Amino acid sequence: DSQTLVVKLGTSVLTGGSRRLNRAHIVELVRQCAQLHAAGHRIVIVTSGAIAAGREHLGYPELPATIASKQLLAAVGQSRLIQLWEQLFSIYGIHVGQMLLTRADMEDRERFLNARDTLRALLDNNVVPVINENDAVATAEIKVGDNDNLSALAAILAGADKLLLLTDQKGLYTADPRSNPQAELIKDVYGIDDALRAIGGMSTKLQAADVACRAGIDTIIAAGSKPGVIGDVMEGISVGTLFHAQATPLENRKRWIFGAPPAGEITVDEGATAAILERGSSLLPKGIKSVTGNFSRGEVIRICNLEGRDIAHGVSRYNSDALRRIAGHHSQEIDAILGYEYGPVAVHRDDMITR
Amino acid sequence: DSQTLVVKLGTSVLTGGSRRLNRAHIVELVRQCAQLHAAGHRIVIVTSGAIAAGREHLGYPELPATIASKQLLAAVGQSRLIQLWEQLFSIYGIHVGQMLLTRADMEDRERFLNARDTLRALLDNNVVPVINENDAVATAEIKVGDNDNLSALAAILAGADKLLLLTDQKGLYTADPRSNPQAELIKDVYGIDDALRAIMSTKLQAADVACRAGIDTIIAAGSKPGVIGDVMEGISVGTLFHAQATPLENRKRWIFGAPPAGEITVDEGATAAILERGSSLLPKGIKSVTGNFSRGEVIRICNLEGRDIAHGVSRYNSDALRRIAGHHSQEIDAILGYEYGPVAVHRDDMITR
Amino acid sequence: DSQTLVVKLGTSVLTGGSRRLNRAHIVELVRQCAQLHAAGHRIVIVTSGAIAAGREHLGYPELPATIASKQLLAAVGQSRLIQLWEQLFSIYGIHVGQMLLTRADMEDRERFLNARDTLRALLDNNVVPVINENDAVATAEIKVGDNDNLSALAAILAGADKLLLLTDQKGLYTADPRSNPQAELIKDVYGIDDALRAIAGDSVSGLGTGGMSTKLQAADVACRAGIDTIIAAGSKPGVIGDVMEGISVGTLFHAQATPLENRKRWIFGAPPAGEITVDEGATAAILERGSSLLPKGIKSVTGNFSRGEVIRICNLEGRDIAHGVSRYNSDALRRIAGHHSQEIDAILGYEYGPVAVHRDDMITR
Amino acid sequence: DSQTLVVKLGTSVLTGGSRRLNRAHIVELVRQCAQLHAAGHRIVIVTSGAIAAGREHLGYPELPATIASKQLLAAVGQSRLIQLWEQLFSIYGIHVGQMLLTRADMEDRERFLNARDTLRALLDNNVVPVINENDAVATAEIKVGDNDNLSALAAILAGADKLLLLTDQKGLYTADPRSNPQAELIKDVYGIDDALRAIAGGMSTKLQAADVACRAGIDTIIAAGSKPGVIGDVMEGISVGTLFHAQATPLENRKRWIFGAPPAGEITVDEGATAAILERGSSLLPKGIKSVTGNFSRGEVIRICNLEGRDIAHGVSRYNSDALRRIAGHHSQEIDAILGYEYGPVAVHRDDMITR
Ligand SMILES: N[C@@H](CCC(=O)O)C(=O)O
Ligand SMILES: N[C@@H](CCC(=O)O)C(=O)O
Ligand SMILES: N[C@@H](CCC(=O)O)C(=O)O
Ligand SMILES: N[C@@H](CCC(=O)O)C(=O)O
Ligand SMILES: N[C@@H](CCC(=O)O)C(=O)O
Ligand SMILES: N[C@@H](CCC(=O)O)C(=O)O
Ligand SMILES: [Cl-]
Ligand SMILES: [Cl-]
Ligand SMILES: [Cl-]
Ligand SMILES: [Cl-]
Ligand SMILES: [Cl-]
Ligand SMILES: [Cl-]
Ligand SMILES: [Cl-]
Ligand SMILES: [Cl-]
Ligand SMILES: [Cl-]
Ligand SMILES: [Cl-]
Ligand SMILES: [Cl-]
Ligand SMILES: [Mg+2]
Ligand SMILES: [Mg+2]
Ligand SMILES: [Mg+2]
Repeated sequence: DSQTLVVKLGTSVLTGGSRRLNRAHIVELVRQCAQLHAAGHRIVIVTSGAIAAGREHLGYPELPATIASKQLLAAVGQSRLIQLWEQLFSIYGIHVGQMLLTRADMEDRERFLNARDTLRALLDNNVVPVINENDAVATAEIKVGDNDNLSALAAILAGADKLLLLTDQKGLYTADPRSNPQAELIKDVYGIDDALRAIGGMSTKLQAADVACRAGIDTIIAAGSKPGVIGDVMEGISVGTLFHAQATPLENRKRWIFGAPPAGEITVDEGATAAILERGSSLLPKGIKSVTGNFSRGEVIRICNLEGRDIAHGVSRYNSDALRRIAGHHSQEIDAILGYEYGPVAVHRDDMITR
Repeated sequence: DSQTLVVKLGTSVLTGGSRRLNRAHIVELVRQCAQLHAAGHRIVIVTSGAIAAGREHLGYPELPATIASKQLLAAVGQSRLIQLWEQLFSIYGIHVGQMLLTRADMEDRERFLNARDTLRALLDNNVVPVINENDAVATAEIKVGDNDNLSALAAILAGADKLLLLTDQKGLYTADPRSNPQAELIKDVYGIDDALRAIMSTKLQAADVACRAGIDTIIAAGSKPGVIGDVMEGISVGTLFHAQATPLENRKRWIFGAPPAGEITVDEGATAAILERGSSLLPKGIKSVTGNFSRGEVIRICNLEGRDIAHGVSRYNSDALRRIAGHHSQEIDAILGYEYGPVAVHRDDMITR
Repeated sequence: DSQTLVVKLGTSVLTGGSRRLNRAHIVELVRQCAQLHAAGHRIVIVTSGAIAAGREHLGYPELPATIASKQLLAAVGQSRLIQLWEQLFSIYGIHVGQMLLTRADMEDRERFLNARDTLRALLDNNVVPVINENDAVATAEIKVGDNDNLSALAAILAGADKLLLLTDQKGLYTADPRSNPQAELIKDVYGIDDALRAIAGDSVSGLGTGGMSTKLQAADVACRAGIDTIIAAGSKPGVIGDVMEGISVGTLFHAQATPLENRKRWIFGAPPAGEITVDEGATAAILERGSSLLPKGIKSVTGNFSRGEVIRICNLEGRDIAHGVSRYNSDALRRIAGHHSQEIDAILGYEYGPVAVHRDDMITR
Repeated sequence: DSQTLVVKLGTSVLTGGSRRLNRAHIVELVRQCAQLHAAGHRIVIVTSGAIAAGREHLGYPELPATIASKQLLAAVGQSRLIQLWEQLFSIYGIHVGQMLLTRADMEDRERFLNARDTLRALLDNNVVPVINENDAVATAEIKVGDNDNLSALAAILAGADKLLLLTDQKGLYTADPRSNPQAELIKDVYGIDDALRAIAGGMSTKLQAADVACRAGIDTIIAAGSKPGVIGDVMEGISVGTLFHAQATPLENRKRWIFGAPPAGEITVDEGATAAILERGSSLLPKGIKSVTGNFSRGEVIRICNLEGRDIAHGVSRYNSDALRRIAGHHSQEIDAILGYEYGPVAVHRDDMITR
């Protein structure tokens, strides 16, 4: 009966397409969450518009074009956002909790699980988590990039049944509907390639839908201004574009790796790229061609092919220095080379997420 | 003329020694701060009371004794807490920005300088930064542990002239005013020494760190009228820990905030070299290594007693160090097949004590 | 195109039938009003819940059962109420102005016209008036008594096109729903009469609702003044919009074919400044033939009052048959009571026409 | 031990001299009250600045110069004001109740006692009454006129020990201080007389309030709101601005309500009767009545004027207006024969009259 739904709210929806947060639009979406919340459902908000809110409350000032100017706006803005959410949800006697996070908080299993328990604990006590990127205290490197992908990670953390991306249009279209009249809303997508047939605004949404679906979470893109949208999505009623989740989803045991930020990279053979992508094999040091960055065993890493194309992320069995030394060698050689040995495999397939 | 002050406010100050946040108490401090802000000074708040505000708001709910329970109260509580600070400051037409951080945000130079640039940017546009530990989202390993230490780090990050630790008593006394019936208030201190660490424990660490980065730091009572304004004028108001004559190289102040990635046990001969003569650690003297860590990450250095003598940037990864531990420097390349100089931890990337 | 609607929200609507104000319920109704306000319609709120807001805010204290305990709760609770309204309307970018009144504010034409001009001026500047009884500062004598009757008087003062009474039930049935399964909601009413009051009373069981009795008095007042008035369930989705559109949502008490002269609509709002007991024949004249009261038929006079003031006309049984403007002072009515109109000047020395209360300064029933 | 105080704050004090309400200046004074409230004392607030608040909240709109404009601003503003007081007071965990009144609420003994009982009930339950003139709903004829005079009446209603009129200067000076740097402050004042009325014109309403309140036995003070700890110092009786001293033996409680009544009509009175009223404290006989103005009934409060046109007394009329004209100028034995009825010999008894 009861379900867990992550709702992502873009800046356009929160402002109604303006430079000022629109408390009428927001209160109406809050009402819908309370409606479900009271029915025994578990609601997780992922909010944007912090920087937007910062500009407004600071009266739209002139600030240099630097990382730090965005961060100061987020610091001021995130404060104003959370005040808004806590207040509007208090109309319905619902409490909220502020969680700000980045990829850095999902770099170990242990830190991912810490975030999970918190998020669960809130929901277990009828508190609606309000999630946002920690924009005020984060470098570019450790950031998720956007709240679309963040929401897919929050869905993974929350154990969501559905993920709802509310946005400035009805869903995913075949062509751009603004320029082409023959453009048509796509009702259902059965795997992200089934969608990049026809289908720049929509890029990070498809990435989010890919991640969530692979983790077994249905994901829907719809218009926030659509009346009763959040309820109807809970009931499985067609409402925008439904990205149907993967039938046999990727092992929970390694879904946390979606959220990690790579600690370094490894370039790899054609034969090794083939083995990973064609057969889901483990990476052996045989096929390693170069190793970049300084990283320890247990850290997550990127695996690139020789054209610089990112092919997988995974947990590295050896440190960066050692990889360089066993690179190109057979597994039996490892012990002779390093003086130690942690198995025949540089990255194991059970600690790898492909693509 | 214009000065930057960091003001740390602990839960006892904020609650007034009660259980609920005391908005009458807090607004009087906000007022004092606004007074300095309007005179051109640069105020930074370091707030506690997130978890306190969380239980209050939730109605003192029965929860399991677990880290998640402490983090859920903080999640709710920091929301309640930042809302208080924003509202009370708008009375005096002053804005706040919320900065939540842990040691993990000061593990690189890059990340430490990012926070610094954000903090200063706020101050440049007259916004009062309200800083706190990111309790809601943090494992124990990356937590600073306390806002006394956090405020010292905030001071370094903010290029503060003064750090003000407001507390529930007059300051740092000799023995104790309760126990020994004369035990006076220590007006001034010149370097925290072990005889001074014999006698608040966390407040001394924070003072020590602030003083070594060259920041005058004061422990005073939050309920002393006009305390904040006084401290800014340099008026004797409690206990003043004087800043170190020649402060620690700005070049390496970030290391104060990095969480150690692992630990090294070191010779009695190399313990001497590090502390006495300020020398770089050579593998020669390493006895044991702990944890997975890469080159570039900050680590702990322990004497054979198990005592923390230094924090520094490791030149070699953890596996390397175990292989070159207890060898001469020229042995390195033969042992590893690579080399990153003769030194395990350079004194230029090290902090003593 | 644009209309003026007065919405009356009783305590149970505001609380959702609890002892605590229910902001989810209220904000939902603000939303509906903001919608109308954005579309250029002029909305007036008549709010209850002031005393209830007070108990809630003060933690349900034990207080003596006195007039002053109700008034302290009303002071504390009205402060809270007007906050709530203000804050909620601000979500939709709408301003509210507070107006507290009693019948005393409507005892003159002058003070009635003052209350009117202020209400009109708020509306002309797109401010929503939030009207209540001044329960914190009032004796029982100058009070209206209930906000249903206050809302009728508001609708008059605003020049409202419709009056909407939101309540805790669908609103006025043809029979008791529990006693009769075919009992249906009464859709239309063309004038309130005795028979209807009896239906309304037999439809609620127990010590019949003095409380719906007041809603019918409000509806009579409004209807006579040419204002359609509707009783409906506050918790009905879309109700306020549907009422503005003319959609059948509860019970529609139709305005009077030819309404009572605007000229004297303010008399509804005045608190009588004394009474006059009247003949059998003068009762007939007043009620059956819309005649003026002559001193001839006055049997007894009560209280101290002046010419120009409004007073109650009682029939011999004790029933209040009319309210109207007294042409003479009370002391003068005693001296001319029982005498013909040519004797007035010989009796008093002065004169003010032949009539104790004129039919054009009188509201019957 | 535990006294009752009425702090009156004018628009100037609330706005710090500006056209916006200064919440920093106001929270400072709220705090000074809460300190006494916590100490067992009973605090009443009389607040101006409702129209000030309306103009600000409405974004300073151009409105026609009419009474409906002032009233609409007061409706909007009175809502804004009471939020403020409630919110700022809740910082100190103190509740407020809103009381809005006019002279019409003090025209009977009955309505006056009702007010008093409510104001006493609030205070008894530790609630700070925030009082203002009901500007949104009131014709000019029933308004008090200004919050200074209203605060005196609140002081009477609340049964206060001290009345504090916070304003934007040190207190009452020997002359206007903005026009004179040779004008000293006045520390103490023992009864207001016509000579002092001259020396006060805007400060004119503060003397009227002080007068009313002192005759009711309430010490009243004019001090500067900006002055630090001024509220606390006043409660201690520390000299802080100008202290108007309470009448040694104050006007009967039995008839203090007459101060707050709005005159229903007026009576022009003789030269001799003026003397009998003002010098010898007599009851007004019809003998001395010269002319009567307005319609009024018996039991209503009216104004008595001397042959110049000055207000010499306020009092409860025994006969109605149509009658008082008929019996004016005649002896008392003649009343029943003229009117046909009687109500004693006296037009206005001295036990339902307040002089001056
Ligand atoms: N961190 C951004 C979110 C924008 C997005 O990812 O869509 C903000 O709150 O402004
Ligand atoms: N299959 C090998 C590829 C290297 C090769 O083909 O030699 C690997 O897993 O690395
Ligand atoms: N970070 C803690 C305060 C820790 C301390 O008391 O120093 C909090 O927000 O409650
Ligand atoms: N005046 C009452 C409401 C009376 C009624 O609804 O009839 C109140 O505000 O509590
Ligand atoms: N029609 C008369 C009736 C008086 C009488 O019956 O004597 C009146 O209006 O008073
Ligand atoms: N009643 C006025 C104040 C008048 C005065 O200060 O005397 C107001 O609310 O603005
Ligand atoms: Cl699953
Ligand atoms: Cl819905
Ligand atoms: Cl595992
Ligand atoms: Cl605010
Ligand atoms: Cl320096
Ligand atoms: Cl100070
Ligand atoms: Cl009409
Ligand atoms: Cl609707
Ligand atoms: Cl005199
Ligand atoms: Cl007395
Ligand atoms: Cl003080
Ligand atoms: Mg790294
Ligand atoms: Mg690590
Ligand atoms: Mg029945």
